[PDB]
Amino acid sequence: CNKQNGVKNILITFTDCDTQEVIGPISHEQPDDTLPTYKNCAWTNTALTNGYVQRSASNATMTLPVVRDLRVPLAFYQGCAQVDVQVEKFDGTVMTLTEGAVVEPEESDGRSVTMNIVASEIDELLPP
Amino acid sequence: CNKQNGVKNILITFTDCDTQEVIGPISHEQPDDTLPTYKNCAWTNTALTNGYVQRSASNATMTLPVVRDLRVPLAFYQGCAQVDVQVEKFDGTVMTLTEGAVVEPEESDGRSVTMNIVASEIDELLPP
Amino acid sequence: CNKQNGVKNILITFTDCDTQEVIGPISHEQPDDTLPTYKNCAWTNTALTNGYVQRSASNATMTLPVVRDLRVPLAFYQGCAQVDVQVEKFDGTVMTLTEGAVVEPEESDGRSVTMNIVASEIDELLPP
Amino acid sequence: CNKQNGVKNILITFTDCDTQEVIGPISHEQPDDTLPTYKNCAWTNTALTNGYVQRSASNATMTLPVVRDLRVPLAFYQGCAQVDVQVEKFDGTVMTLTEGAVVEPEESDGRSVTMNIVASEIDELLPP
Amino acid sequence: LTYGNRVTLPEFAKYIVAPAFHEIEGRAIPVTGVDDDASGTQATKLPFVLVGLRQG
Amino acid sequence: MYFFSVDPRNGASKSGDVCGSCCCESISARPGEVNGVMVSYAAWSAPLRGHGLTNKTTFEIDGVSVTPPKVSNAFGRTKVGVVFEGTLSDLFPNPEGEQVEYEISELNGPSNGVVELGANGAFTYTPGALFTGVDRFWFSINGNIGEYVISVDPTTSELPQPPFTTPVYVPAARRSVDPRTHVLKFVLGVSPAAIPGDVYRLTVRQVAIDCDGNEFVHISCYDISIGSCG
Amino acid sequence: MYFFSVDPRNGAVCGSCCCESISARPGEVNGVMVSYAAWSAPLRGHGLTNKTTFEIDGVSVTPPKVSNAFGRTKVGVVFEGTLSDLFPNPEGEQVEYEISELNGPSNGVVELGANGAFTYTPGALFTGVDRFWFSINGNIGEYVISVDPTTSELPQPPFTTPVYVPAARRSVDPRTHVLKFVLGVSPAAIPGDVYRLTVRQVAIDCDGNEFVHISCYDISIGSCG
Amino acid sequence: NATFRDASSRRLAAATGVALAEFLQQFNGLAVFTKNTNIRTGIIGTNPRLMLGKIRKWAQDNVGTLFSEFDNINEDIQLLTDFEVQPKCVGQPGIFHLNMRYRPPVRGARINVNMAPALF
Amino acid sequence: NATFRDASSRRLAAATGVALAEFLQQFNGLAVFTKNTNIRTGIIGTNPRLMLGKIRKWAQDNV
Amino acid sequence: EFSGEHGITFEFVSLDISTEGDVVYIEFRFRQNYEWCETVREADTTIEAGRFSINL
Repeated sequence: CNKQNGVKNILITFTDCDTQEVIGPISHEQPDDTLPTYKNCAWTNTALTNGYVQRSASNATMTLPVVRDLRVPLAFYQGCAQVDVQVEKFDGTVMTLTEGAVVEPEESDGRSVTMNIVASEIDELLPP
Repeated sequence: CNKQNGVKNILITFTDCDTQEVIGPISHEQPDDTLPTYKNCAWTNTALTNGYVQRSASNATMTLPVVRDLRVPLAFYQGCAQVDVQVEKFDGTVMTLTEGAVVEPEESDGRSVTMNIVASEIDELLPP
Repeated sequence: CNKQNGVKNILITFTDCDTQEVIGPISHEQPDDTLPTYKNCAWTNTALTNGYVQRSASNATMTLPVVRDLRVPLAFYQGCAQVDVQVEKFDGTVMTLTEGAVVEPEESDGRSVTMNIVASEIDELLPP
Repeated sequence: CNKQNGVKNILITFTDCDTQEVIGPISHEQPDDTLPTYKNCAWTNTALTNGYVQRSASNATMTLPVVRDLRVPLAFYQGCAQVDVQVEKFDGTVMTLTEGAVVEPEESDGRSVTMNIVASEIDELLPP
Repeated sequence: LTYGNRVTLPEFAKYIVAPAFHEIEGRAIPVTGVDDDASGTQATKLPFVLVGLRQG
Repeated sequence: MYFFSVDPRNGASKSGDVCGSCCCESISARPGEVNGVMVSYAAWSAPLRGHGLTNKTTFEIDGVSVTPPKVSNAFGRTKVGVVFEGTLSDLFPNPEGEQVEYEISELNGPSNGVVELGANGAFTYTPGALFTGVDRFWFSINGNIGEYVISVDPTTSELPQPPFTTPVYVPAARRSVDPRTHVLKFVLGVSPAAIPGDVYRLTVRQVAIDCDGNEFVHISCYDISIGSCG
Repeated sequence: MYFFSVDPRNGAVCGSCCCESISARPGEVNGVMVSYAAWSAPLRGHGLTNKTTFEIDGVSVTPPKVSNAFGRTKVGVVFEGTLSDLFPNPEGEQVEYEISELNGPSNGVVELGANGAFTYTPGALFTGVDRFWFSINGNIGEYVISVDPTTSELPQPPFTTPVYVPAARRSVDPRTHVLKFVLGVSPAAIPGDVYRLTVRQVAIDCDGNEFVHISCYDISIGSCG
Repeated sequence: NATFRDASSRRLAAATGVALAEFLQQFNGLAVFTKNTNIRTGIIGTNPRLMLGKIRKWAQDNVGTLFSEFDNINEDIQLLTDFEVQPKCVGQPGIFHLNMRYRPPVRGARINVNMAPALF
Repeated sequence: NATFRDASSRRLAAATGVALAEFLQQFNGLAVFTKNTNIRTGIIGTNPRLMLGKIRKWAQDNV
Repeated sequence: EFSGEHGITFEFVSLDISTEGDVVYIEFRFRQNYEWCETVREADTTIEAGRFSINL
């Protein structure tokens, strides 16, 4: 309603990169109140001395917790399947990401996973 | 019934790597509200630069807290016997792990152990 | 007008999630003048700064006190069975809750229980 | 119908946990009008998000006030003696409990104690 | 007995009062009010017991 | 008994016009039944403050799915008191005479006489003594049902002709209209010769009247579905 | 006593086609009540009439093994008969006969001989019809005897059908719209058989016209209750 | 009448029909009070309003998968008892009328493209 | 009928008989109020209903 | 004894005695709690089964 912050839609598409089979795009639901976090600029900076800075190349990062869908195996969330993700917030913004790769897999219990997606670039759609 | 996140059955089968004796499959009970946690993907990932990733080989991990059964010696839980574990959740999922090995044992008090099991691969069943 | 507030009918259907047996729908009687309390919006809000708000996901809750029926076991009210409840006020309003689950059971003496039911969504009928 | 609420008989059996000597079953008398409380389900629930719920293991509890019997030491009520209790109401219900353990002792005055018994499971006998 | 969870006066007077004291020959009289009449309720020979509802 | 409430012909509609309407109300019928139908014009004639309805209703039976019958019908004649003989084999034009089983179902037998079926498509109808009129009976050749009418004169000359009752019909004069409550009653009789699965359409034209004697016409339709076991 | 309710014909247990269900044990004679109250009460009139019509059809019959036989003896005179030419005993089998005492004669006594012979002594001073039910090696049949009052003869009654409805035992209650009738099951009815009874009841309006209604019930001849 | 155009719509409509048919059968027996609308205490029973509530709840779960959105739920799903509609002379307990509003889930279709090239 | 088919079933029945016997042994030398069950304070007593209760408890435990 | 026989209990409230001439009045005042049961407990409106359906 032009104010309320939060996530509204989450779409995920799995492609297992051995058999080359695609699943989705399947929707998902947030497991708690926390929201996904982002980092779009693929150029991290490092503080030199006297006002300068070293500009190196890095990755577009994204941190996303979701409830595991009981028709997709857990391995596809643990990093054995390339993911294509899309998040849409209430305020109209959308963040799309293609050819993602789950890095640094974290131990999960089977119903709520936290994926650390790394991709070359994330796209916005700044609400009109 | 559907929508109940929790464990229902935990089967463990001990095999001594010294005398080749077998014990089990014995049922166990959760000591608290924490659930066993899982990781199926046997390939860890590392964040390289510019969207790439270094896919290396790794193991399938499992974290399982259980109440020690007063008939099986404590040593069998502290990493002195090969274990075959099998869990079932309430929503139908059942995860099987064979010929695992308890790695990095932790101190215990004699009534509730926390096993960090490592194995080659874990299979899921994905309730219909 | 606004016909006098109060409950007229309470229907409850018990379903055991172990033997898959069904009991009901059995009617019940209010033990006192307190009325069952409801909350339909499945999204809580949290107060941010400057008029904003963080809209996250949540449940639909229900508070219902009823006199135990001397044919249904007491455990079925303390959260050993999935409940399907239906209330109808005097002014025509009827609220339905399906496949709910009793959360955080409280001590009861054996003749008047107070169930804190949680469910995905409650439907309202809004008398004509 | 539903004959008057209230308790009729209370039986208690004490077994010292050191010398394994048994005393009882002795009867007792309510000190006031209040009644014992119960919780049978050995699985508490916790409110997750979006209607789901986490079903963990827990203990069946029972809170019961009685007048101290002047032939049993007060220590046997304060949690120094394993107890087996049975209650029978006017309407025909009976609640039995075996291998109970008085937990969280509360300071008493020597003539009226309130025992918080915890047991693995409490059994009913819903009246005819 | 009627009223499975209750006992109406007559039943009180004939089942609780009567099998008690044998010096009243079953003269446990159920009355409407205990003071409904003092000129009539003082003729039954001594001793005797009345039973009557005060207020519901 | 069927009870229908007519449309009001005023502004909005009624009865599932949500996504339109089959445009005809439905009437399930079973071959042989004779039921009663009531139509309430209270929704349409009450706002027309006047003298309600009149006894000027008119009906129309039209078949949208008939499945023409296999066995044809026949007509017989005889004098009073004298026994009638007849055949039942020339009424079934067939591609084969495989196992033709002439059968007279007792549920729809004669009304004022008795029938003795022969061995091969013959029958003897003995009309009741001291009786003269029309009498029918429904035969069943190899499942296919037809009727035979043997109307009997009192040996004067003859009765002219019975009208060979249709599969579905509305009797001539059994209708009525109550101007006090705006209800029209009429009976619906369906012959036992109706084929399950057929669909007919009955249209009703009913006229009301204002306080001065003028007319307000209204037209409705109903689809009669002939289903066995119903 | 069976109790059924009729559909009030509004298009408002279909089973297989429409017809209802009635279990039945061989030999019993039960009663059925059907309430037309739902169908005839809105048609305010003079209730039902006593013009019901019943019809029995078998959709599963299991043609009988043994056969029946007649008899036309006289009054007071003893009758002799055989029971060997009834069962065709196709495959070589013992012809062991039996006369069940539950379904014996009504005004006489039989004397089962050693080989399918029986001697029927009718009751003295009695003229009429009598039946009994034999069981030739498990399969049940009936034998009917007509004792004649020594003048000339007596007519031939019809061999009773497995499932039947008595001739005149039906009734209608116009004040409550209830039809009462009787269901008779022959002891020769083979378990597993299924018959169909169809009824055509006529109600009447205040002017003397008619309203027809047709229904069925499927009678399942089941053994052991 | 766009609704009955795709075969998908027809198959999904048959699916909803058979699903509702196999679902309603838990209202057999039951006992449905319709005069005092006050079920007693200790007797399995239901009231027409309660039944409508149940039906609505049901139709509010299969939405998106079988139905699509149910614009005005207050009107798309209606349950009228025999006595309600018919002025009470020809009324008989047991008869009910349910009417819903099928709306096939909207699917994808043509995507008109108007790419217009230019330089720089 | 397949209850007492396997010898194991028979042996188990024996093991349960002896256990049930040693259990019931506790119900010796005590009262059994069976008309006005209101077991007085400070007396070792029971009534048929409490017996049935304890029996069902033991049974449901050994399941 | 009666309460033990049927499970019905009363409350004692007060005891007053008072004499007059050659008679002593001993006055107990008891109070009895219960719940009143709906008696109507009649037959149900109908018996459900077969409904109807128009998923136009």
